[PDB]
Amino acid sequence: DFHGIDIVINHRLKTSKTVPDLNNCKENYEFLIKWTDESHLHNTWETYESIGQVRGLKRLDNYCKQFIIEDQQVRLDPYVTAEDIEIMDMERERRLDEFEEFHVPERIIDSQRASLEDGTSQLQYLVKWRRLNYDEATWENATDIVKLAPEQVKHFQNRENSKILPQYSSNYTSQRPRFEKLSVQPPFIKGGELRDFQLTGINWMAFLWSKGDNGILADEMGLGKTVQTVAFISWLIFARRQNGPHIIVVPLSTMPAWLDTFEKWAPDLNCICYMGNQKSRDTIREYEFYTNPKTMKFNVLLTTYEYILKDRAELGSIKWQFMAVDEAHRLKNAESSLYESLNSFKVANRMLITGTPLQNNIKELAALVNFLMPGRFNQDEEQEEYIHDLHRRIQPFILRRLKKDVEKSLPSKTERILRVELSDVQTEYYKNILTKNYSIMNELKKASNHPYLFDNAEERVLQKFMTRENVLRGLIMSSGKMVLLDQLLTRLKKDGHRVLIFSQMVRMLDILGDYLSIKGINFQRLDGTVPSAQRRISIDHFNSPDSNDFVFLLSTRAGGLGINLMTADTVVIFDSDWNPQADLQAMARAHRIGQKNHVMVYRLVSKDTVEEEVLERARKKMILEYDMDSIGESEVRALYKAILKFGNLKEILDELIADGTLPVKSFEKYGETYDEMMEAAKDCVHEEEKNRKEILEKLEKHATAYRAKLKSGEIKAENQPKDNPLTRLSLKKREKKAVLFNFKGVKSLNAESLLSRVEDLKYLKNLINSNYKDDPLKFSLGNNTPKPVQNWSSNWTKEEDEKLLIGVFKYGYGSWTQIRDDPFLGITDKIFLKKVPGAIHLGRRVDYLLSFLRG
DNA sequence: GTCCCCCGCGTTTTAACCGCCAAGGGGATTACTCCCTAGTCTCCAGGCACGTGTCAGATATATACATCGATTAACGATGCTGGGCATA
DNA sequence: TATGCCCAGCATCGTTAATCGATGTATATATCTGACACGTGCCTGGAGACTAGGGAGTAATCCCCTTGGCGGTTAAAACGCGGGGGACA
Ligand SMILES: Nc1ncnc2c1ncn2[C@@H]1O[C@H](COP(=O)(O)OP(=O)(O)O)[C@@H](O)[C@H]1O
Ligand code: BEF
Repeated sequence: DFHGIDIVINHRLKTSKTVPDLNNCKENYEFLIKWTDESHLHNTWETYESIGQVRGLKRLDNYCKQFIIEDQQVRLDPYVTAEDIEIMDMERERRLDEFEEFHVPERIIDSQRASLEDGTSQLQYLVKWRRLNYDEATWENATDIVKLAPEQVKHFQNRENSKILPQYSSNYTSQRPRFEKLSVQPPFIKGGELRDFQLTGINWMAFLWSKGDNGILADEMGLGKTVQTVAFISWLIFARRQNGPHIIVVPLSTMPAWLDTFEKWAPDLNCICYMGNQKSRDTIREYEFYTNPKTMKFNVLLTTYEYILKDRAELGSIKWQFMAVDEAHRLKNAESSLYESLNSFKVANRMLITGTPLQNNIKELAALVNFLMPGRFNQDEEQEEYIHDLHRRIQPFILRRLKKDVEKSLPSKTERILRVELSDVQTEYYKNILTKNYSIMNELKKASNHPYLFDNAEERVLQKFMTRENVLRGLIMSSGKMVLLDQLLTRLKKDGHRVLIFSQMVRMLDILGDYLSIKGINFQRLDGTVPSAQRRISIDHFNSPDSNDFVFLLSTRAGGLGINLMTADTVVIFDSDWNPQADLQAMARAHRIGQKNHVMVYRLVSKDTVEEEVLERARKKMILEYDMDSIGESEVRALYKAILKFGNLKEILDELIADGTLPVKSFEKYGETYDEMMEAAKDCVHEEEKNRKEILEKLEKHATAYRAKLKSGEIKAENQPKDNPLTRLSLKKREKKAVLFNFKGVKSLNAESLLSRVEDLKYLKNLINSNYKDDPLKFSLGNNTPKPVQNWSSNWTKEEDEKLLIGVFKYGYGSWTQIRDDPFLGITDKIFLKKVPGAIHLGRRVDYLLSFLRG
């Protein structure tokens, strides 16, 4: 709640030497300081004497110290070169790129109208910013959000209008509907077009979904397995009416990719994922349900694997029906916490999208069999029968679509091995370790390709004297993979290719980080240490067509974790990571469909070592490649309110039923009840006129009979008789009754408001649609000025009359709960419940505006 | 910085120590026999692992009843305000 | 023509009644997990039964060791006095 210093944004000078001290930073430089408990849009250039003693001051002292050292490294040092200027100056634009992303929103979480100190109540939005966790979500008023990013406000209103709550979802658990194998594509792909095997896979998932069974999508990496999942979920929600919540577990590295693809292909569905640790959990819990002792405002989310094990009570207390997972190789063993954790969620159908090798161990395939079908089910001689029965037994429940059907638009594939010999350092480090001197088992396998893995190893090679070229010279010649890697790297640099290096050891990545940095090679690492905010900037920087990073380092599990590289084509592997097909899936992050200049792969096989035996063992595990017509009282009243709000409901009834008011009935019954209500209304008005005119005639006869006795002189003039036909006739002219009729128990139903409501709403639909159909925010009236206000505590002009009809045109009459919360009108502090703007007091004003426009 | 409880030291008072002799309880040795143990067999039922089963608590869950919160349609009485009718 | 007089006209205030929805409270039912008792099956580590032998019981004798009593010197414990130096605040 305190207004202290959070972080530092930018820095410059305030008043327009060898080393500026802190005093020069006080009386000579101003710094852009970001305050805590506040958005990044309130950054002010402050120093020390302008704010005084405030909470938090050491951060700016350390930042100013790094700025002093930076100034000592820009032009106040005789040892600086040329690349150091581009690096130190590159950090400036780097921090600017990491700070400008906090000013643009990305999502509006909630929208609660809070009161101020002057008594007014303004609607503030829970703004979510870009490249930031769910924390630090500040409330911003609706007076400047619509003036900066209207797409987030319009989409935020679209999430509330498109009511896809689970209470509207169908319940085909007792009987599945008739399924039809489609061939075309549904009009929901707004991103791009699809081929044939995508729609075939969708027809397979929906083909098996109608039978109450689950399958495994085992296609090739790159055939659009993510798009088929989003299209299958969207088609299942909007087709089979399955708007219920669907949990899709996605790793944290691929979560932003699935968010961008999900919003790019299906923008009509929200994608509120689950990230953070503590406060973000409170954000997801406060956004999950309402503060009451069951308001489902979500459906599709993304949960990381660790977030499942960390939070089992929050996710386990919610019902689910569909489960999707990318890279489902984590379920290799049936004795893990994730395997028993996913089986605890009461779901209905599952779907496994992965390509794990189900041939090296039977517990993997069997684990994937009993994972979705609990109950279903060695020697080399009986293996032909075991796979002869299990093969065709599992074929109807698996998709095996090879890449041979998509090679018509893909470049050729090739791979060349390279048996690299050892050197003298690898000989002494390969023989002298298992003797006497040390200076257990896996350390030899790790040191079978690079000696620099301990401590007493760099000073042993350096037999002379700080130098720089001698260290790198003694570093490249220590192993053959460095000399051959530098020669092949130079050969690829003579033409122009994007080369990748996949390594298992995390220390070798740092060794390459110290070797490639001296040679002037711009690159960026990617392992399991940096957070998503950094690796996402690195990958988004590598995907640029003008990127100068021709080398991009990865890892094994982190390298083949997810996402993809489109501009990469060359994949260099130091050694096999002790896993079959791990190299195929590792090259799958670069060798993809978007690549056009082919793919060249070099495997640095260590000759006469220990990795060739592991490679042979990996080849051994690779050769195996085998009531509807019933309308109750609440339906008559709710339908009557639907007529009072929307009028004619024979054209947008599908939108007036899915809102949650009208139950699931037949449209013909709504049409018949509507025709009977309107017909009985018109007939009741006609009878009301035929009888009312007769009553008026009787009051004219009795009134004349009273006047005949009044003009004679039989009535005293001292007291005027109030009980005469004249008074009851005058009160009959100003009668306080309406055309009422009881329809099927429901009493107090007016017929004039229905006809006049259809006329007013019809004149509004034809008036707005007959002039501005695709731009309702540009409708005008001209010179038609109605009567002024009657003592109102707010300014009201013609613009309020023009924008006031927009809310009635969109939401309808009587829906003042959405008009006061609409930021596209400007009447935020002009609609209340003591006060002048009332509910019916303004509605009758709208009726006066419509009656004024009709005349 | 103060006060009084220990050490050092001379003399007064008790009992430890050494020498001698006595007497008998109790420990040390021995011989014989007889109960109690290790050793050896057979047997299982005691015990170990595990599937199967209804009952403590705990968690909702469809259904019904009672009590408001708040909203909207309806009714009693106008207040200037607008649109026309008899007089300066 | 301007100024008081007749006839509507919506919004001002207040009050009644029907309705959707939230809150509180039962009430019999369908899961959830955690079992402790039983029967399933099997091992044999105990029980059961018998033998054989040598330890330990006891009894009968021995003689060493422990307790006792006594009296003479001769050091030791006991006492006090006095004042210094360590405890304690
Ligand atoms: N239907 C499609 N049409 C065109 N391109 C597609 C389609 N589906 C996927 N892609 C391409 O595939 C890339 C995404 O890869 P993706 O299939 O999501 O990886 P994964 O193997 O994790 O599913 C995108 O860059 C996109 O260009
Ligand atoms: F093969 Be995908 F990129 F997971």
